Amino acid sequence: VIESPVDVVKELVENSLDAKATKVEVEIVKGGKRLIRVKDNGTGIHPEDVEKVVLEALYSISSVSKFKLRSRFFQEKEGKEIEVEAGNILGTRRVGMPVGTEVEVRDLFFNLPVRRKFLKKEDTERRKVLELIKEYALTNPEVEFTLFSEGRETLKLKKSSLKERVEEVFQTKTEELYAEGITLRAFVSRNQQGKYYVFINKRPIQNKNLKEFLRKVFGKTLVVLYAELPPFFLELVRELAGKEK
Ligand SMILES: Nc1ncnc2c1ncn2[C@@H]1O[C@H](COP(=O)(O)OP(=O)(O)CP(=O)(O)O)[C@@H](O)[C@H]1O
Ligand SMILES: [Mg+2]
Repeated sequence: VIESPVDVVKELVENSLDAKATKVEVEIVKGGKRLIRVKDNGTGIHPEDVEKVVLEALYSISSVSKFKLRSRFFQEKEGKEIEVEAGNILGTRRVGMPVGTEVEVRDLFFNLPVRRKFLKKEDTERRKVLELIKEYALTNPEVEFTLFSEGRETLKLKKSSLKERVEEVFQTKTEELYAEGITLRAFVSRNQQGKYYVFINKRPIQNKNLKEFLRKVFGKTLVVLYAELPPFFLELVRELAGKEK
């Protein structure tokens, strides 16, 4: 589950979206090797449940870091903070905060020196996190996402339509394409540096068989393909590639 800082971000941002956050703020320092912080405005965790959820994903994260989670439940005036180091609860505290949850993961794998030493360079880890937040942004257009890395605001995306969200992410104008129990919706831009993104139902799909086929029927083309299927095609993708101008 947790091999590097991007895995941590993934789990925290999933938790935020699970909690109906409309704003998710991510901050990384030293590529996430020093700090990973994820803050959301979702419904929070009741004080009675804060100690439980550390012990699943949070337990596995808290076991390999210096870990704080603070949360204010939508029904409570104050929040509660739990502090954990390598699985060992150091204590809890009442904290003033906004409704929502904020998790801080520091010194990832400090207890596992070889694993820390073999982590990729800061800039490599940074890009993985950037790509992951883009991925989440592309399927959550109603959600605001911000990314700070080494104190710079690297990504800021406000709530918008889906087409507006695509164009903000890829910094380009797209044409929207649609086809047909299968439904396909794609945003393409033809000049670019080819990039081929595939989402099936709501999830990002990395398959090499589909990508190279998108490169085949579409152009250096940006293709962002949202596919919906029943609990399980390529000729419909070829049909889709025939609608542009
Ligand atoms: N940002 C957040 N907002 C609200 N609740 C949160 C939260 N982060 C964690 N939680 C609560 O903590 C619980 C445990 O989170 P954790 O990620 O460890 O397990 P999970 O229930 O999400 C299953 P998994 O992550 O393995 O799919 C969640 O079920 C949720 O109740
Ligand atoms: Mg989770």
